[PDB]
Amino acid sequence: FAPAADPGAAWYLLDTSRSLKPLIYQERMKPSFTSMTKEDDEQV
Amino acid sequence: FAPAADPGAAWYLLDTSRSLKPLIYQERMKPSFTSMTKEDDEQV
Amino acid sequence: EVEGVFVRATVERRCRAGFCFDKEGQGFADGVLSDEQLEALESDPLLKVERCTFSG
Amino acid sequence: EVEGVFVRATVERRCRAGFCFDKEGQGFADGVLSDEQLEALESDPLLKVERCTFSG
Amino acid sequence: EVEGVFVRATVERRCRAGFCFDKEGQGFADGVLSDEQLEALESDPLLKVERCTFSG
Amino acid sequence: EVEGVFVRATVERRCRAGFCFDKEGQGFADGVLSDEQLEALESDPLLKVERCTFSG
Amino acid sequence: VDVYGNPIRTQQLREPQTSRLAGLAKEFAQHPAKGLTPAKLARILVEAEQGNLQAQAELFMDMEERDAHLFAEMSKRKRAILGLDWAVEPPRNASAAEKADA
Amino acid sequence: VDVYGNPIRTQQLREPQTSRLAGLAKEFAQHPAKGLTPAKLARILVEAEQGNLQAQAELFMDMEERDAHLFAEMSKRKRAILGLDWAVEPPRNASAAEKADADYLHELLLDLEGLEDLLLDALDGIGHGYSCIELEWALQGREWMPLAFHHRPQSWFQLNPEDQNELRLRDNSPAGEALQPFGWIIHRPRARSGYVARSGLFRVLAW
Amino acid sequence: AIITPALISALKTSFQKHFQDALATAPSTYLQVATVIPSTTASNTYGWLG
Repeated sequence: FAPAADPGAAWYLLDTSRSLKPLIYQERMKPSFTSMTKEDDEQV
Repeated sequence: FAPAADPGAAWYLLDTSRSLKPLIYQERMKPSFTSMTKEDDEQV
Repeated sequence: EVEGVFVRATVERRCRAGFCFDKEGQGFADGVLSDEQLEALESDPLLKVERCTFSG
Repeated sequence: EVEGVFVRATVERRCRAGFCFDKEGQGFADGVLSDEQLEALESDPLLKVERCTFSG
Repeated sequence: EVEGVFVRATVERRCRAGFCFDKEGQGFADGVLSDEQLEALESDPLLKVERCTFSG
Repeated sequence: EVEGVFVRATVERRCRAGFCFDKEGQGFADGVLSDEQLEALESDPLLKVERCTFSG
Repeated sequence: VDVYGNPIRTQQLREPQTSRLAGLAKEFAQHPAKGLTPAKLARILVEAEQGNLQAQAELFMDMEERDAHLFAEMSKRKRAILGLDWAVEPPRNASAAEKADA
Repeated sequence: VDVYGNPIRTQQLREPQTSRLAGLAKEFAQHPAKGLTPAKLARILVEAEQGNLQAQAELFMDMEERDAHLFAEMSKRKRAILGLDWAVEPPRNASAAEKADADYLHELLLDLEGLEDLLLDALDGIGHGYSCIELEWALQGREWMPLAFHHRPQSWFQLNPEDQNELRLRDNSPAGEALQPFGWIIHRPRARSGYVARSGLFRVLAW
Repeated sequence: AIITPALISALKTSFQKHFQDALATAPSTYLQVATVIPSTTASNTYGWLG
């Protein structure tokens, strides 16, 4: 169906990930974007 | 002439106001926005 | 009335005939009818929005 | 030259025949003439503003 | 897929014959041909620019 | 469904032709329509009551 | 109650206020000092005046880290305080109970 | 238990935590100082801020080795501490039992070989921002003893993805491994207020 | 009773938050079958000498 046999104790781990940058939070609060003065009262 | 005789003595007064949000000042004086991008340094 | 059209300069998700294109500016924001389908209609306002009431 | 057009395919307030509309992008910034009426025509860019001088 | 498109009626410098005037042509962020001519033709936009997925 | 009829052959007010007699078991308790007229219709039972839902 | 008179409820003391804001703990500084110009600095300060203290705080942290002279001066100033002996004294002409509390 | 309250189990004290990580002991420093440009240094610092302390630690080691003035200053600063006489004192208005405990601890520290090396290894945290020394626990009958103190390179650790102030071993997993209680002496001097990554003096001295 | 049971409907209702975020994501699993190797650019040219 969807199998995979991998080692875990080796110096390398299969399918290695890459957390290049953290989970930075991007926000649209108030007088920081135009969505809220020259637009509706929208925030993303 | 649209006058309004009012008792203003009962538990409530006529044309009662509803203060939801104060007069928070909104400003656009920084290059942060696209008003200064698309226009000649127009602050709002 | 139409409180907001949510149309100007923005294009939303429109799933029709099995292909969900983006056009016709069908944005809306109200609780009149087809509220459940409002999510599908507003599923992709990819572009910047600029509301303007039609006073419908 | 033209100091500015501020069109973005939107006028500020083009009011004719007793009704005020928003279209035709007739935004100007100059005191050549009709400054008093230029206040009424201008002074209401509801949508975004894009200035592209026509060098007229 | 090609990433790079300009579909906001935006202005770009396209040179026809002895002059460079507003027009929308290639308008892509990827190049494989006409790079030297694209540079003159692909001058980044003057006005609002928004990108889409042509997937052509 | 009518969750209460409040009839029990009670003398419900029916103000018709300037006189408020009791014609039939017009007892009802719901927020469907004519609440303002429901005030006149279901003001004075004047007799013993017992609700038996009609599941309408 | 507190010194300011605000009512004090011991129920809320069991957990930190920021515990229910797990989003904050995952943030990373944006390092606004890199590529900083006088115009950018003026904008940062003006925005901070208006309630956007995040950029100002990050800029101050970068400024502290990237300047050796400023860092040395601030560290010396703070270490001056850190080396002072301290004591707790009772109020003016305090009573026996107040002395015991102190 | 420990000071932090974490449960303490004497079973895990027989073997060092890193014994089951034989991969670490075979690594060699990458020497990131060679061919270093301001852009590379900025990238190294930013990546270290995000939990990649290996490159930062190796760069700091190279910086210490390759600069004679900086090395002399740091050595003088550390030798200042290494020459101070020390004593163990009982708590405020301690009782006879507490005084006896303090006296026994003082006698044990006096007769414990390798104290100076432990202090020197701990003082590395001044420049590196954190120093970890692994403990070897042995039983000479009924009394536990620190057999030896092992200083592990700062390149062997990382930051917890869910906590920027908590260090963890590099065990090939994204989350690393939590530090064993009673298995380490972690020294983290605080010159500046902030997270552990930004707390090193070499971060100030790099430019 | 109330002659306008529809108007009092909002009066007689109540809101309780129990379904709000009454769910969680599946437990983290990439740690077991993957290792993070963070970089600082838009590529990674791995290299080894066999």
